[PDB]
Amino acid sequence: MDVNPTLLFLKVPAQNAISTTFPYTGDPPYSHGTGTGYTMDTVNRTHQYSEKGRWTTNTETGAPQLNPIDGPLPEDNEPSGYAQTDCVLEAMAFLEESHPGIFENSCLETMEVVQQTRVDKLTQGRQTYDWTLNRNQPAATALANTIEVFRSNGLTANESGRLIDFLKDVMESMDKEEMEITTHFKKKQRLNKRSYLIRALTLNTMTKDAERGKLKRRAIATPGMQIRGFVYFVETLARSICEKLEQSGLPVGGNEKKAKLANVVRKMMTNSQDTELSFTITGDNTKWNENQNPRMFLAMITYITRNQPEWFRNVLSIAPIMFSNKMARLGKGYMFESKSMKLRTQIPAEMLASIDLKYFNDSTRKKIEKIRPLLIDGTASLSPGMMMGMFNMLSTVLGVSILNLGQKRYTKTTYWWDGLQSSDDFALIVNAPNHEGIQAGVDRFYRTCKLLGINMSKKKSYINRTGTFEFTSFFYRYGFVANFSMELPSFGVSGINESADMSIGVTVIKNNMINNDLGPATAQMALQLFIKDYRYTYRCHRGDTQIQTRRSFEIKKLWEQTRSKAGLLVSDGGPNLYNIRNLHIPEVCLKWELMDEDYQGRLCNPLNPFVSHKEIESVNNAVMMPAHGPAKNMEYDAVATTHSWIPKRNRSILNTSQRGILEDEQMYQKCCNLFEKFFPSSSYRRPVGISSMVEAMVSRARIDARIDFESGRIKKEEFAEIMKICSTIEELRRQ
Amino acid sequence: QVQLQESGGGLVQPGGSLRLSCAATMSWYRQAPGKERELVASDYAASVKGRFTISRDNAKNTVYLQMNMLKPEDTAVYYCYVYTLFGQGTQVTV
Amino acid sequence: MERIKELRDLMSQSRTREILTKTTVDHMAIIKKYTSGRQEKNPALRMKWMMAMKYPITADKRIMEMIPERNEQGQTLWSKTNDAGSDRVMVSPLAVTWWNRNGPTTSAVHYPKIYKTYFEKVERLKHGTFGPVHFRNQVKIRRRVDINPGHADLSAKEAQDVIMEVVFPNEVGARILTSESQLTITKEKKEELQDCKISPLMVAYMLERELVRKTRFLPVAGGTSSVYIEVLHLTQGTCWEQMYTPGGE
Amino acid sequence: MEDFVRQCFNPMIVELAEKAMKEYGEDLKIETNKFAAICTHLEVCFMYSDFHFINERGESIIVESGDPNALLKHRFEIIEGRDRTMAWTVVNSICNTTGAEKPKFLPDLYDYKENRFIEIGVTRREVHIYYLEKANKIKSEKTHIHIFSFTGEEMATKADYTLDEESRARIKTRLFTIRQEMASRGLWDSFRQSERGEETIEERFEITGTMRRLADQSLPPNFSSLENFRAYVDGFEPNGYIEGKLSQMSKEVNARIEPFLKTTPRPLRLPDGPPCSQRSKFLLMDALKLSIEDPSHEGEGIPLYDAIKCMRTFFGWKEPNVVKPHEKGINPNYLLAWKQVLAELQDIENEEKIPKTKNMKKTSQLKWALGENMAPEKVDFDDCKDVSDLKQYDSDEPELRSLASWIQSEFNKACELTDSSWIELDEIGEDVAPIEHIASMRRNYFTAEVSHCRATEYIMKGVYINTALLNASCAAMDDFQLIPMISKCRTKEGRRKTNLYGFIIKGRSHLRNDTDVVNFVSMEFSLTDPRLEPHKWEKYCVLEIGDMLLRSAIGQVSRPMFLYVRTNGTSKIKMKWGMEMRRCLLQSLQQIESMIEAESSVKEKDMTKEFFENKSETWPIGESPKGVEEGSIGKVCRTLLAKSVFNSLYASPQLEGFSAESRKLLLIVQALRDNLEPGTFDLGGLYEAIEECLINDPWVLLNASWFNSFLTHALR
RNA sequence: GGCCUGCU
RNA sequence: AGUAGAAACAAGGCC
Repeated sequence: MDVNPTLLFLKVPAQNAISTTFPYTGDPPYSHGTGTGYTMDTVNRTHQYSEKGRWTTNTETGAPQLNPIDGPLPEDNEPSGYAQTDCVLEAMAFLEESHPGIFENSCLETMEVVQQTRVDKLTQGRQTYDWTLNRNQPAATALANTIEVFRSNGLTANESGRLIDFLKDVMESMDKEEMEITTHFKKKQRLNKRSYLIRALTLNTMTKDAERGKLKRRAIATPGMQIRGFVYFVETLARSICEKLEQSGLPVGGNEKKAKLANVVRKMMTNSQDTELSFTITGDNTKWNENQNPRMFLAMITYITRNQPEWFRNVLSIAPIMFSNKMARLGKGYMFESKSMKLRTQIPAEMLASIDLKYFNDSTRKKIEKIRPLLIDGTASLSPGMMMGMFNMLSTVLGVSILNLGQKRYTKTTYWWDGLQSSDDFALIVNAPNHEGIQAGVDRFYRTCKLLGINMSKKKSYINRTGTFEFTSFFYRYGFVANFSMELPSFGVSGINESADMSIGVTVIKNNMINNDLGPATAQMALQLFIKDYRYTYRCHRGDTQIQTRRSFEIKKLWEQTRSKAGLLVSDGGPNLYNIRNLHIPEVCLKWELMDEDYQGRLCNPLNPFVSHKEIESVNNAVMMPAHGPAKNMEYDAVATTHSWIPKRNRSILNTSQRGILEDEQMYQKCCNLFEKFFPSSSYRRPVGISSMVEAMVSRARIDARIDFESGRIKKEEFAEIMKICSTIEELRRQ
Repeated sequence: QVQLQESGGGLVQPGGSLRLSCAATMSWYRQAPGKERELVASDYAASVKGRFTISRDNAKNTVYLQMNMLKPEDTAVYYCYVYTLFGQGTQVTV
Repeated sequence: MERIKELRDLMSQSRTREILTKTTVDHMAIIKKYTSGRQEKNPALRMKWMMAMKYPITADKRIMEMIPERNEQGQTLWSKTNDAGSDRVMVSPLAVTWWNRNGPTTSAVHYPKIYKTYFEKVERLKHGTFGPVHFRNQVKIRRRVDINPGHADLSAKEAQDVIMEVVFPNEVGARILTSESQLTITKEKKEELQDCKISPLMVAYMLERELVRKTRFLPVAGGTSSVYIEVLHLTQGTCWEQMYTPGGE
Repeated sequence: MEDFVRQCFNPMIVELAEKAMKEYGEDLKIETNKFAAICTHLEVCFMYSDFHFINERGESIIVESGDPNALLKHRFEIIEGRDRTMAWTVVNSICNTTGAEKPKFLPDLYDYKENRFIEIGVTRREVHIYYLEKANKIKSEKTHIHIFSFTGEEMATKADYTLDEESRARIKTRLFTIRQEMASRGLWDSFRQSERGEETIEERFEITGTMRRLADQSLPPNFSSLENFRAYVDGFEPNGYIEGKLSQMSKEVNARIEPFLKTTPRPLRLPDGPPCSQRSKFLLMDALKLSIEDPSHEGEGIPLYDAIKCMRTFFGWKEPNVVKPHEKGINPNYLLAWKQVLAELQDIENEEKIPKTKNMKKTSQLKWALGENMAPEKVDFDDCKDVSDLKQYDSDEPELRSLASWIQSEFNKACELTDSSWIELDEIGEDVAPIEHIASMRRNYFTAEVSHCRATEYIMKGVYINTALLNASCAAMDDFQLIPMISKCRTKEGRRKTNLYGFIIKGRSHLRNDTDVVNFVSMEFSLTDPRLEPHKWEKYCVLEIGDMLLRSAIGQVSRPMFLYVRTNGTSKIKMKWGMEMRRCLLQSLQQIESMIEAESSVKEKDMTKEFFENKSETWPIGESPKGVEEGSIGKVCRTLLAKSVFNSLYASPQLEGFSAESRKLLLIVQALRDNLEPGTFDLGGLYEAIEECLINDPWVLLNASWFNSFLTHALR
């Protein structure tokens, strides 16, 4: 007899055992080298899906741009980006009519937010493409570098501390004859108008790793800092709009998505009488981002912001204006090998414009030949369409408009449709009195989608009777069925620290028990395995064992020293008291009454040199990138113990010409620590104002010395010493 | 910052001459009984043109006023000024 | 005394003097987050990879003057080589366990008073009474429920001023809290935590967690109470219901 | 008017007033009288505060110039002259230290004698109105208020004047100096009334310059300016434009539904080529175990001593010789490496105490076997351009290979029971709730079912091997290291036992990226002759190292005993994911527990015990030539565990792609079997998407064969 | 041969 | 050789 697990589906329905079809117990695919090939392929594919448009050359950037809008209507089922302006404007108008007051309200709240938003909001972001160094750097670092360059060039309106003023300075920089940047190898280099325009309109391309569910790798993009404020405002407007649309599912979580899917299916099927047939289409959109033209987003926003202050319209329109002229950096480059001479070489992507094509294979040779005409200063113009879901929410708005355009008031026919859209994925429930009606409805829905630059993937889509469908790895079969294979990768040690890892693991087990219908015995097994892996990872074994490690000696002496050994934490080699009933309690508090007072005091000592807290945002928040989803943050319950240390940093900056960044880091951190000691609320509430550091610090020294004498340790001798030391630092700052 | 010392006032006959000095724009003003303080000369009132001549030595910070063809109408307390700082005032009686 | 003294020492050197002079208060946050350290994409892989090194964690410089450089057999506990972009020094994990067996001891009696939420959870569970398990299909319907069982009927911003006035009374600014509920909360949490020396930031964070109301969407069947939702994993399942009554009731 | 503040006032005050001007964001060129008025207010604040000191008594000491001493206390300490944030900082600090009441508006000074605030304001109008005006602005105030006015008069409540009168003569002399100096200037046409409390501003975000031209190039094809396009949009109204283009659009743009029937789906085509080879990092079906029967636990013990003791338990060693060559390497190197390992093992046996971890010598043998100094040296392009052989890295579709029957048998025997327990679980909090007791009983049942399973043994082998390899790579980056493959089990009798499959030599492991490869050489004992399925051992070199005698009724077999030696490699990501193989247990048993719960939701009672003991119900878990064979729930547990283990062992992008694109077709087939009239828009596209994932991986090809068999058995 | 780094 | 698979590893750089 030959064993075959798949035959199990002959008795258990597919959805009731779908977890077996998710090989999420092995290493996910990773990219190894350059992503330049993928970037070039994506650029060429985006440009050839809109080949029948019209070509122009921008007078500012001098780059060739392709406009397919209002182009010839498609005559085949292949992907097409020839969106029609009038059709999309009409779709938005019908969306407004079905939801009166949506645009005006959303614009009002967006106007409030834009005129009260601060610059620091831009620091709350992941890697961004700093143009000062032409590389990806943390959002805060890139923002600081750009602000420094602007201030050095004379653009100091951002000193007002307002994001709108920062954007005003950004736009004013576009009209400058010559800017100056700094490079280390420090050298001051001058950038002319066109070079700075291209550096501000460019995107950095990388390869996406840890992407499960496809054989081929893809490319993703990261924009600069000049354009992120406009993107933030536009996405704020789009989120405020989608929050008023029940057909959208992008700005919500997973459980809300499931609830809305259940509600829509029940509404569609229940209202349908015996005569009407119902069919569900589990649709995926092929080349979703490559076929969405930024000009159409400009049209949608300018229709949304009608009868609004002109400044609001301008600030919200700046973003799509820059995306329509966006450029993409090709990537890291290409690495060649010569086996005859036994050597390797790494050529940067910027040489692709001039480098001969003898080194490249046929596929890459043709890709380079096709993309060369669009190469301007080492970057390729990508006007026709978006690169990687930067305007997720606006795309969801367009999809929701398409979904609502079939409310049976615009169809003008017996058939009708509804459903749920989340960018690149949708479920469409279509009802009609007969199979011919369903066919006509789906055909018209597809045709209308093709008029908006949205394509339906026929290969990854199928239609059945309502009651069974899929949506973003959520399988609905007369009710959503748990999978538990999507969350399997999150059952190990997170990698934050000991206490954080313990709390995160127990909380993940608890949550997957609540949401993903994890069984009790399975949860107990998960707890046991997690504890085993945790002890084997942090070298913290039970203590009563003879497992020799680098940490087994101190742990054993602590074990023999303690009297009530049941109170020792698993991190210190103690027994595990966790169970299904204790999954919502931190380890420290669960073992508090069992700890010896000496060990308890040594553990939770504020003066410990290991605990370090930076800001209110990073107290008990851990960023865990979930499998098959975007990066997410979790609140984990933990007590600040000596085990809450933060791990070592990379330390490879020491071998790079960018070595002075570490000295600047140290000096900035010293100044920030001094300010915090002067202003204790610096971390919890970020200080605001327009004065400089030393003014506030010296003046508060004055006052605090005064009052702490009026009652406290200070003495006249010390108070006068502080006053004249303040005068000394004053005259020092003078010179 | 500046202190002003006047000299050379006193009693003179109609048609006579008198020379004021001030040790420190700089100028001379006068105030007659029951009248407002009027400008005389700075370094010229229409009343004193061609009759009174002012001069300034910057080396010694001194502003001389030469008054010729004096009349009863020129009877006043004369004050030196510096740009505003004032001297104590010196009587001129014609 | 000290604080202004390292201030003067910083201003002595030209670079830090320039940083202090030209940098305005508003930019405080930016430069504080200014770092070359990228946020890790795969934390688990490197935590499993770094812990195999010697000196894998980081600690303040003060550790060099509280913990000896080596233990009884000579296993090194800390190194004097500083981190990449900080004055902290890289140290071995043993320096943690050492601190828990011979490090300085204090009076942790006030931690229960600080971490009110967690200890209240423990007390509620310790006095709970279980019941029979009933096996029947559960119709889990998704609903919006409040998870925090100690929220004082305050929002984030609404309680943020209360938290500042409780911890940072001088940086409150214009705000003087009007609602009398906030008055009593301030009085109680002021007299209760009058000398607690854990940290201002952690105290503020835990006060925010305790007082601020927070809500999330979850699949529930029955219950719906704040105390009954924290144990939702233990009382409700796919085909079984476990009757439970927390210690509070 | 600004010429006055150019002339008279000192710098300090003028820049203080200029920063106060910047504070609230209004411009100085439009209205300057406010600047002069508030700078005079600030000046009176200074001149009133300074020159006034106190000593330990009350009765302020007044000195025209502060002498060098600790006695420099200031009688009145200023509030204004600071930012709003700091003004409120001082207010709150004074309130919290003085125990006084917090005012709602900005004071100007604080004093000790009377322990309270002073709000100085000198207005153009007479005092006896401005005083009570600001008084009714401030609610129930105990802070004393004192104001002057240009005429020279002073006033205050309580008839209180807080310090010397010569200072106030100073104030009013300053005041009339101001007055009869504007007399020379002439400003009272507006000085009395120049500020009326104007607060208004319009936000301006103007597109101009280059950024405007970009806006003119981001419009539809037939538009010339953003102004015109916005006007058109504002004037646009729906007039049935979607219908017109829908009618005009070609009818070939359709989404016709192709019915999906029993005869529609065709079997997935498998690639053809040379048979598929073995890819695992260790032997799974052909492993052999040398044991000692020690009482130590899994992690307890020292590796090298245990390995040597286990190997000494076997007698019959022969001089090794080549049996099956690598066919691409230098087998004599493998032979010499094996003999070197034996020699150095003896060398450890001789000395005093077995080292916890041993380093081996870097001979040419393992230099070749571990691929040392073979990475091409990195150079610059400008120095290597004329080399004809210089080209890209080989980037093409992997070699095509057809499925072989060995993977099927390997999976078959990976789901079979064993004579040992390969899982020793940790401790948990004592169960207190009845649901916890049910969970514990279920868990005990599953552990009894799966512990005696080859899948669990493979899990432990992989976890231990990858953990040791990762730790050695991170610790001994430079020097080659010896690691014996160890796994500890427990017999039926209950006696604990150790097992030594072989050895692993780890090489240079300077791993920077998650994809960087660490090469090692693995040696494993076995009895399976490699002359029967050679195509499965394409990358192995197999020697003959001894003879084994296992008790059998046919005299005694005296079988040969071979050594499978190969060069393999891994990476940080692969090591990390292989050291988390225990979650296969989770996956499998979660699936089984979901089955049990779903069935128990029907009958209102827990159904675990009868499922595991009666074994009445069975699921299709394989096909025999007679037909489909069904097994008890325990066999399903073992089968799913083996499937998860093989997923973790043979993981690859092919597996992910095939899994997704075959789950799609499985859902379609399930819809067909449920009588839900399934339909497809392009089924050929889906088939081509599935078939492109099957290239050379044995596991994915076996999964595809299983899928074809399931289709054949289904659709009936 | 000596020393530096391992997400920069 | 080996790992791996649309491009890489099989140490890097600095003296």
